[PDB]
Amino acid sequence: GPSSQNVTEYVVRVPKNTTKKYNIMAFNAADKVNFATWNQARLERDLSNKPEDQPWLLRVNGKSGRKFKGIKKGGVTENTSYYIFTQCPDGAFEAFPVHNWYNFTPLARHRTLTAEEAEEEWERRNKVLNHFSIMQQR
Amino acid sequence: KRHIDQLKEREYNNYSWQDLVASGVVEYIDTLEEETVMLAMTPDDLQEKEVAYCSTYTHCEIHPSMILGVCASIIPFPDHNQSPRNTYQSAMGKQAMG
Amino acid sequence: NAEKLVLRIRIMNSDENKMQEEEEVVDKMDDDVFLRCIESNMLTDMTL
Amino acid sequence: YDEDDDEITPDLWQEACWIVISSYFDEKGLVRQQLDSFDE
Amino acid sequence: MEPDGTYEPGFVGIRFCQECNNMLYPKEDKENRILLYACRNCDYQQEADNSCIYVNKITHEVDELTQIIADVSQDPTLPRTEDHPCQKCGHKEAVFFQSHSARAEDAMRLYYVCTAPHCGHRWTE
Ligand SMILES: [Zn+2]
Ligand SMILES: [Zn+2]
Repeated sequence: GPSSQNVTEYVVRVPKNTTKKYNIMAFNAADKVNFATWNQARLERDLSNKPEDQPWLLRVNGKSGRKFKGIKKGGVTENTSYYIFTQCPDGAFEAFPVHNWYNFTPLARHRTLTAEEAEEEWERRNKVLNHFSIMQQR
Repeated sequence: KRHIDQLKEREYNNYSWQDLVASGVVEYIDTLEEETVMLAMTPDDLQEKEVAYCSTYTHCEIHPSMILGVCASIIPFPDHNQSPRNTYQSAMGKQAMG
Repeated sequence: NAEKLVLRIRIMNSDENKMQEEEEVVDKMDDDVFLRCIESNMLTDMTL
Repeated sequence: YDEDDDEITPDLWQEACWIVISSYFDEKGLVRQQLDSFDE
Repeated sequence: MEPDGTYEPGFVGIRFCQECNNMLYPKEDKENRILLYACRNCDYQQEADNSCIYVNKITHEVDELTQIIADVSQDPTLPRTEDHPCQKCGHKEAVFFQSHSARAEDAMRLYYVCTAPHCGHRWTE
């Protein structure tokens, strides 16, 4: 096959400017997210920190259809820059700089265990024997 | 042996100990490195294969006397003498007038 | 004389009131944990 | 001499290390380390 | 049923919850008379693959023959043997040793690892 026979050559350019900053959006493979299920998404900087440093908040398929939090990596160009390489209709390659690395992770929906009303106290009494009933009493 | 002649050349011209360090025929060694190295007692005997229980030696001592301190270095053949007497000498050497 | 000495134990659930008789939303004792409490106690406490 | 092929003195003499030893003290010295802590 | 069999059931140390990667916990289905496994933080639950859910008192096996990559063989301070045939490769230079650990091994018996490329085998004689 061509993965074992084809031989090609393409030109590479590195434009000194772009119309938009380029970042990486990383997902855990273990989740195997079907991007087709993403009818829409919202993407906003996280509000716990109340900008460029702000973690991202991703809301897919509505406010609670799907939600992830993205946390910035420590470094991205501390020793080596990261580039995005894209194929163009002319076959030539175009390279784009990676501005930042954000780590995206999945987020459980509504559940809410306060752990402050009496649960901090209840733990002192805990014999490891019950856990469900407090969740109903709320 | 030619490197020794270089050391001899140093008395007049130059051939620094650092160059000997730069020569990399000798290296400076901590105890952590010692745990992994196969240290040799002497160049002569250990290079022998006739009775080579091991020949995986990696490094060798310059001279066993290098273990010794300022005081111990003074008394000859300390090993023919009882060991504490040397410590007493090491203290008493310090006690000597001079 | 067996292939190995094993001893298998059970709790004596005496048929009657030992069956959620008076609720007492406390869970008097879960089984799984109780096998461990006995075993914790079995090894550590008993001097044969 | 140096032909960069063989050691012409496999019996590199024990005393030569003293030439090596004097060269240690000639460069390094003795209490040099105490200065080094202070100097850095 | 005979004093010649063995007990290697292949115990299942853990299974993560697909909803949270947390550990699943045993439980009975007294209604269906079947063992089940559940996560606590979520409603995720799944049947059990075996009746055995616990094991105790350990270490009566040959640990030292395990947990030992043959890469030790690159250490020159570890003695080669003149004893040939890597239980695999028809070549000597087997590396040998005791257990050399905690049980430090009242077993002063030599254990052999060939250092010859293409085997990596750890045995003893
Ligand atoms: Zn779960
Ligand atoms: Zn082998």
